[PDB]
Amino acid sequence: MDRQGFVPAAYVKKLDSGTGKELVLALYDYQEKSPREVTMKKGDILTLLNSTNKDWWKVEVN
Repeated sequence: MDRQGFVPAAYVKKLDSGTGKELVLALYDYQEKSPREVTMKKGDILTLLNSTNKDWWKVEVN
């Protein structure tokens, strides 16, 4: 169900920090292209796990 992995940083937008975990908005549909990635749909609100790399951000997809 829930899956975790990397998506291209350009394809998500950070939401302002608030209560709990960091969140991003998925700007585009993105099907995972390699096992280390995950799939997202445009408009998904994703938990942001790691944004330390400029190219690849680790997210949770529910």
